[PDB]
Amino acid sequence: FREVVETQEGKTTIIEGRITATPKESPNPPNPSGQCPICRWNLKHKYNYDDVLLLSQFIRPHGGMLPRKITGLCQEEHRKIEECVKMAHRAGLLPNHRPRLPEGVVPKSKPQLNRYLTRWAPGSVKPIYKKGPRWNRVRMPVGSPLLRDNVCYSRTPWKLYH
Amino acid sequence: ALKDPDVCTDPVQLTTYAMGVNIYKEGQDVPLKPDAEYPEWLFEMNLGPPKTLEELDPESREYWRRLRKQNIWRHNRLSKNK
Amino acid sequence: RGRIPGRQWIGKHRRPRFVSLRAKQNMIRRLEIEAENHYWLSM
Amino acid sequence: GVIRAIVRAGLAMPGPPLGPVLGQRGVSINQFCKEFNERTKDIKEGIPLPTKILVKPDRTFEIKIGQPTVSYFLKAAAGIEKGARQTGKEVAGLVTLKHVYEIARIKAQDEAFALQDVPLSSVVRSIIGSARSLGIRVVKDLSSEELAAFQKERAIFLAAQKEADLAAQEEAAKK
Amino acid sequence: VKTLLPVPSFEDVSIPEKPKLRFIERAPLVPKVRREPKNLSDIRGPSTEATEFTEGNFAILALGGGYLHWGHFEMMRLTINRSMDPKNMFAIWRVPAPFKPITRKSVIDHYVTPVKAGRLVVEMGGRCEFEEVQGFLDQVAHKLPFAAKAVSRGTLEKMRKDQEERERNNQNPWTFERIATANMLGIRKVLSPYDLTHKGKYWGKFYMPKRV
Amino acid sequence: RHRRVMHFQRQKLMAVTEYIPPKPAIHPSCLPSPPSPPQEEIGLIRLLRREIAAVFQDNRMIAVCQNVALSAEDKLLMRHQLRKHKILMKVFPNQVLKPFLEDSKYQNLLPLFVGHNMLLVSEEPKVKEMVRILRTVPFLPLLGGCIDDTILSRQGFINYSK
Amino acid sequence: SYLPGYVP
Amino acid sequence: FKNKTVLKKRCKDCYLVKRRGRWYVYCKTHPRHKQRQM
Amino acid sequence: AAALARLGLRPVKQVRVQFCPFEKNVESTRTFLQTVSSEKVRSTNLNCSVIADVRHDGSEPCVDVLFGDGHRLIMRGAHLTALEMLTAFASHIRARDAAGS
Ligand code: FES
Ligand SMILES: [Zn+2]
Repeated sequence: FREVVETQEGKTTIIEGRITATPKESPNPPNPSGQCPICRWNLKHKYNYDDVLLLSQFIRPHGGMLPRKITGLCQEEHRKIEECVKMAHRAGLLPNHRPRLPEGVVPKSKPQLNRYLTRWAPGSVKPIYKKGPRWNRVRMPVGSPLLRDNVCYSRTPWKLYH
Repeated sequence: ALKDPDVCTDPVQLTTYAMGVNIYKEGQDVPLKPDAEYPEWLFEMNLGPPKTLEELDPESREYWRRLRKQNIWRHNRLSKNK
Repeated sequence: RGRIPGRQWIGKHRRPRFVSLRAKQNMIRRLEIEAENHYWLSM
Repeated sequence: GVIRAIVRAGLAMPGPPLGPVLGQRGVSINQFCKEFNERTKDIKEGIPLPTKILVKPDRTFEIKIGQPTVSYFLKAAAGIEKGARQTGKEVAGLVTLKHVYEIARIKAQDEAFALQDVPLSSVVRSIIGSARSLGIRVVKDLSSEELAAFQKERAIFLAAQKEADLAAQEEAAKK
Repeated sequence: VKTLLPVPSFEDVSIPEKPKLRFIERAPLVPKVRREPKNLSDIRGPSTEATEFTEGNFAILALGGGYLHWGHFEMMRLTINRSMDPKNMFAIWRVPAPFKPITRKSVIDHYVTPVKAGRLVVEMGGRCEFEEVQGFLDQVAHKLPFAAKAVSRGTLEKMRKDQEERERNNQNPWTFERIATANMLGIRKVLSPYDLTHKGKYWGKFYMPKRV
Repeated sequence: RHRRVMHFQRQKLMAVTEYIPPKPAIHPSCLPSPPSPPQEEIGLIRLLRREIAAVFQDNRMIAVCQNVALSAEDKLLMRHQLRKHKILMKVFPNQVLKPFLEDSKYQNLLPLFVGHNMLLVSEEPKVKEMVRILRTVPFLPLLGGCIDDTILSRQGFINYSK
Repeated sequence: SYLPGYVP
Repeated sequence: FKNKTVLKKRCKDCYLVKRRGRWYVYCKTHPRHKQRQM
Repeated sequence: AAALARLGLRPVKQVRVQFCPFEKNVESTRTFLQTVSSEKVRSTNLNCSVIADVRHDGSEPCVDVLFGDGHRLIMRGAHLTALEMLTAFASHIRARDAAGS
């Protein structure tokens, strides 16, 4: 990739960009006719949020998503990976891609609650005080609708609402 | 109060002399030069309506200036309701 | 909360009913039986 | 900033419309009038001159003077005093290509055409479309025999407009 | 170098002397007995009249049944006349004046115009494109008592082409028409005689475009 | 809208007889899309090529300059001063101008046309008069030029003027 | 060195 | 703010943003353009 | 350009841009010159001068910015895009302006 560094010596600021090692795609894709790296390796409908090995290749060092025109993914699969990365951080599966903390900030101790398949941000969810009748039940969303067409090895389809 | 200067109405004088050409008070009217003294490109211009798109040669600037002008009209009408 | 005015399955405001997955399969199973019945009555 | 407006030659007045315009900028109204009137002294009074005003940060002005408007040239060339209310439907005056060439020969000396250094062919073409706005029709050749007849019939049309114009004023009073 | 395209010309189109929508009387001057049978399904079923363009190119398509009273006519007339250019646009009425009287006791008052699904309510046209009129026509169609949508000659044609396409490529081997006509499973006991022709696309005054 | 409560036997009939769109085995976007059908060249584009060829043929001195975001009053004032020395300011789109140079003698001017560029041309190489006009604005750079079909840089123009 | 039906 | 069912920008400086589970309209130039999804 | 005109080159004293046009690694440097030499940016500070000197020595392009405080800003555009140069340049404006007042 490319790196940017600034060195200040003698009240003079110098900004330079140095090229570092760039990783290379593995040769001989199973499906060279594929348009995006997903179906080139026949990974469509075959990855989940816990597959951090696939997700780590499309994220920045601070956990941010990469642009679609850089990775080369299609719009359909970029959105799926976008949600899988969000659910990976919320499950604590990417501990090395934490947000950058500015100097002079020490995070306080907060209730550590284990979670997974978390569709929404925890801070932006209101409690379900009234479940409602059986025919009008207020369900709790689990997972993501963007992963509905994934490969299911059981006869029962994925239940996205509990 | 302020008005344009009075212009004479004389069929002979207007043909022979152009009043608006002269602007200085001490100056005199400029009589029209004969036909031969005028250049060749003066009597070949389009006096009537502008040429349509079908009458313009595609390999010409005036062909695409008209077409680009029409496309500006289309966007304005579409944006008018907006 | 959740009162249904009048009676459940009769009247104007009735309790909503929904078709399950096996309800569709049972009807399709019946339809295939009758579809084959139309074949043997054609000859 | 730069302010552009049409000012009558030798008839600048301290009041509106250009008065408050310079008042907002803070430039001296009297100084502008004195310079413009004495600089346009040779030019006949009442000639519309598009003027360009340059405003310095210290409220100092350096006026710029250009050629008169084309409509002034066209109306004078055809003898018309007031342009047609509706162009196209009726023809106000009549000008020849010889008149247009003499108009374009001096109109090309203005700042706009001089900076572009376009050929005189383009200047004549743009004036042809300008006469259509005033209702004047461009004819390649014209003689005195028919010029006095068309102008004779134009006056009849002008007299008709006076009756209609006065009728609206009379109707407005009755309201 | 941006790729330019020629624009269509509307010079050959003529504008009527009264482009604006005419005033709609609140009530008919003289009531008249209808010739239709007393058993009336005026808002139920597909429309059998005013289903095609006549003069203009754009119209508001009705996707449901309902009654239009004088208030609805005023809403369309005032909105369309204000929002359109009379020089390049014109509109005509595709529905008759309110004629069916609705008499409700307060403890014949007002007339209404019944409209079936698939009927054009107001048709427009002239020296204009569809995008220009799609703005207010959707605004007007939103205020109608039934499901309405602004359509043009191309959009309406394309919509019917898509419906025909859906029936052909439908992978479901079971259709409402096949089961209803053949009385499979004794389904006619819970169906209606009108359902033999509606083919499951209509339920009361509502139309279902997604039903094949 | 299902206003009336449908009979359950009728409701099941509606659910069973639902439209099922055909699903292809492989998604069309994943397959290699056919090449875009060719179109006819724009008449304006081929008009520029004829106009560009005349510029490189009639005049021998062509000066390549970057059309900086100068004010229109200042940019027109410079154009008039260059007109006093018979120096034109030709500007052509690079998407038509680059392919012309790709098949031409002046094939090494391709890197010079990157961004906003303008061409200064004149029948007679009045280099010395042009440089002094460009010295008024220090932020207007002369990328290069070609005099008598010879490729030269800005330094050569300084040497050519002297 | 990956078959056509290979999946990581 | 103003609870609106259909959020709509009222000028060029308005920008839609998704915060606390609902879409908001923020406008620094015109504070009266602020909207909240209802 | 629009983002930079909001801040203004108040502390900036001298701006110099050098690059080799024939080289194929000066696109970012030229784009930075295009935005800086705009009318909006230069109108904010008439005293701040913009210098563009062309060289054909085959050297990597760089930008030198001199401020009133005396600090110098060096941005080598060989491997820095136009946005990165503008973002780094604009940030130094706020830091120097805060120190000045
Ligand atoms: S194009 Fe095939 S999954 Fe992306
Ligand atoms: Zn706003």
